[PDB]
Formats: sequence, structure tokens, C-alpha cells
Amino acid sequence: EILEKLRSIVSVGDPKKKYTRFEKIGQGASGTVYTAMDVATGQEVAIKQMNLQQQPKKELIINEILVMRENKNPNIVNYLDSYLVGDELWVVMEYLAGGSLTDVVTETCMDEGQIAAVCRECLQALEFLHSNQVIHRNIKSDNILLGMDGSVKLTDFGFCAQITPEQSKRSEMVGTPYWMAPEVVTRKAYGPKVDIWSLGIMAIEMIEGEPPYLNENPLRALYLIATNGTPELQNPEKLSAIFRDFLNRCLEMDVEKRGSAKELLQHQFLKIAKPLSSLTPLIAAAKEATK
Ligand SMILES: N[C@H]1CC[C@@H](CNc2nccc(Nc3ncc(C4CC4)s3)n2)C[C@@H]1c1cccc(Cl)c1
Repeated sequence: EILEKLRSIVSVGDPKKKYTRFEKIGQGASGTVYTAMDVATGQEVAIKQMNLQQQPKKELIINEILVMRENKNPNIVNYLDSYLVGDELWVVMEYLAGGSLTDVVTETCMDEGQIAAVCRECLQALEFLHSNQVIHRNIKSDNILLGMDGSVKLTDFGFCAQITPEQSKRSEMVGTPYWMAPEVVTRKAYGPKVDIWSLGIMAIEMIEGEPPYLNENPLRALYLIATNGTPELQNPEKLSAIFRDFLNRCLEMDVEKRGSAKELLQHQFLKIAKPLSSLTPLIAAAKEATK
């Protein structure tokens, strides 16, 4: 009954009177997401509402709130507060007007400059987390949020892990199959570089619209990751050499040879990044496409 630890972390007081103008903007396995407005303050917020029954290990909920409140950063969606509403947990975060990267990758064609701009900002989030001994473990386009200024922010700490010098590696088979690094899929001990792999897969989303093997069922994709290793692009000839190089460094099978987030921030690919204002036309296109 670590529900007591969860009960001591959360704020008390009715969120249903602190916040108004509730609108469902999202579903998800982890719960439903609503927008709302702080009754007093006017601030727009996103609230994730999670059924405590839905989650069998309430230990992960605790971990999610702590990591988020302890690791604030400009490239991470800001945690504001949390509340228990009966058997439902509400997490309140800053609302980022814009959209999901998923909408952009499925509905637009991104140029290398735009892709490099997104990758740089995500690598900055990862550098910060990994330096704070946190592995995200669920990097994908669905967890990247884009601001109306082209701000890029990472969210979702539902699956993350804290490591320590004593225990530098994890062994849970956690993530979303198509984005999971081979060492994770094959139950080897793994470290922060699983996030770099997932980032590589997200770069393939930005190129091709989908992670490798998405037409296949999840179990089949796990088999394909275990057997193929480094995925191949549909049309690699369409990419610059330096982009292909960046991809190769993100998607190295040899963990020790795979780029760290720090190493990758100095890659040549990132030097072609467009300014973040370059992403706002993608956001406009995606909103129009998903009317
Ligand atoms: N699957 C994802 C789809 C995209 C986004 C919802 N859609 C949307 N659309 C337009 C603006 C906007 N802005 C937001 N600012 C702050 C937000 C915090 C994350 C809540 S969201 N979100 C989030 C959602 C998500 C993230 C993490 C866990 C789960 Cl379970 C679900």
C-alpha cells in the first residue's frame, strides 16, 4: 500500500473548482487528456486523468510525478500539480498550443533543416535527462509537442527509469514496440542510449511518415527488430550523406558505438538546422489536414 506515498505527494483541493472549461483533446493507454483553464489565473492547462485501476503497479505513477517535478527544463512539458480524484489521478501540466509531432509527420513532408531542428531540441531534452540519471524509454513523435512559436517539448514520464552509479542499467521490457531498441527487445541490460535509438526511429518517422514495420502487428515488429537490427530506409538515396551519417550513429547496434546525446548534439547534421520558426508552417499544415 504505497498508495499512502502517492496520497502524500499530491495536492489536496478540488481540481474541479480550480480549473474550468474542460475539453477532451486526447485519449491514450495511460489515460484521457483534457484542456482547461485555471479559474483564478486564466492559464491554459492540460490535465491527464489516469484511472488507478488501469495501472497495476502504482509505483510507476509515483515515479512519474517525482521525475517530472524534479526535472524541469525548457524542452520538457512543465509539470504544474497533481490531485487524486477518487480512484483517478489528475496530473496538470502547461498547455502547449500547437500540435503533436505525429500530426506533422503523418500529414506533411519535412525538409532536412526542419528535421535537424526537431532532433536538436529533443537531443537537448535527452542530454538534460540522461545527465540527471533518467531514461525516458518511450521516445516517439507522439510524445513530442510543438509550440505555436515552434517550441519543441518532450512529454510522458509514465515509463521512465531512474538509474544510479550502483544500478546503471535496467532490464524491464518497456516502451512502444516499433520504437524500442534491440537491447530492450532482447532483454539485455540497457542504459540511456535506448533513448537515442528511439530518437533515430523518430527521425525515420519524420522522413517516411512511420517507424519501420508499422504495417505489421506489434509482436511481429518485435521479432523484426530482434532479427534485423539497424532498420533500412525505403529510399536512402533521398537523404544527404550527413543525415544518413546521423541516422547511422543513432541506430548503431553496438551500444558503446551508438552516440550519446552529448556527442550527437555536436553532429554536423544539426548545423543545417533551420530556426524553430520554420516549424510553424508544418503546424498550420497539420491543423488544416486534420480539420
Ligand atoms: N497522445 C498525445 C497526443 C498529443 C497531445 C494531446 N493533443 C494536443 N493537441 C494539441 C495541443 C496539445 N498540447 C499539449 N500541451 C501539453 C500537453 C500535455 C501532455 C498533456 S498536450 N496537445 C498529448 C497526448 C499524450 C501525451 C502524453 C500522454 C498521453 Cl496519455 C497522451
